[PDB]
Amino acid sequence: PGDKPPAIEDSIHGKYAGVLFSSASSNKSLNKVAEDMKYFNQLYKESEVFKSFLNNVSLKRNQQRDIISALGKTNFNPATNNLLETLIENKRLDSLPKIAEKYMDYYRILNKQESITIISAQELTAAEKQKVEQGLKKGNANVQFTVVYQVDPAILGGLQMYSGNNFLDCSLLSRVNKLKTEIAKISF
Amino acid sequence: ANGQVSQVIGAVVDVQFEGELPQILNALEVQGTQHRLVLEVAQHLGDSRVRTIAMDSTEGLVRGQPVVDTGLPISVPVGPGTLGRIMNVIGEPIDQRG
Amino acid sequence: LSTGEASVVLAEKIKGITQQNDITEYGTVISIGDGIARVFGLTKVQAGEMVEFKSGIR
Repeated sequence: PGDKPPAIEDSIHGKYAGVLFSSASSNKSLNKVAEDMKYFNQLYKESEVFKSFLNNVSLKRNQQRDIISALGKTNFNPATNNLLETLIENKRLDSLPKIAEKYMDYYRILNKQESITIISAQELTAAEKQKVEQGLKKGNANVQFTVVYQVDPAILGGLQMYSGNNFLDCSLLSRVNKLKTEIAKISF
Repeated sequence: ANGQVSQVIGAVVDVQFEGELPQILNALEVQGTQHRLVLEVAQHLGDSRVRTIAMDSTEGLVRGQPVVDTGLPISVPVGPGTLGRIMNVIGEPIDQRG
Repeated sequence: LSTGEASVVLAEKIKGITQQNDITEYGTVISIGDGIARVFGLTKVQAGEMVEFKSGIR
């Protein structure tokens, strides 16, 4: 996609994540690095000793390299191996987890699948929900999506959709307030 | 000579050491300079780096230049021989009297 | 790769480095200067606690 990450940021974790995404996406591969960084995220939270290792800053560069090699030399994309070696040289090993997470964000942005959340006061009947799918489908009609439900609003009989980063308000509460305000400003 | 010149900022000079570091206030001597350049350890910035103050002009230095750790602070010659003799801050005679 | 690598990293940790003493009671000085020391791994310390360094200074 032009070896250009979704967004450019000057943050520490953002800088490395952007360079890795561009460098990774450059030659051929993006998913390989995604699985590698994902493994660190799962291991960073599952293994307690691994967390203390990265957070450790008083450790020497040569010592950090030996421990990283013990973890694994294979099953990690060369981009990931080169990234770790750079962090050790720049003492940025402590920022490893943030980089991992930040990288996945960019990858999730490239992912086409999106989650749409519908907010409604009254319970959505099985038949009613079916009609909602046809409306959302006919609206886009060119991208697959997964629907999620959450009913705890303050509005009554109103519909509010959240689709990743977009918000469309079809709530009746908005209509009520709009009319009550215009009827007051008639200036008769 | 287990030290190296990491950076040079005017008179201040940072030395990259390996293993043990020079104790604070110790006197370090640069190797390869035209004249004897002594550096007084001021503090340890961390990451095997130390910040020192140069006793002589730091002109002509180079990054990665080897530095030797004297192990002790600036040592100046004391005694009756200094009487009637002009001594430098680093203990060198500047009166051309030997 | 595998999730059980924690034991592998733990093994390399104890032998690879002659360090990592009882962290909960001991610590390492990252940096020293301007009358301030950056101790490391001095967990469980209390605000105002009295610590002692190697040379005996407190």
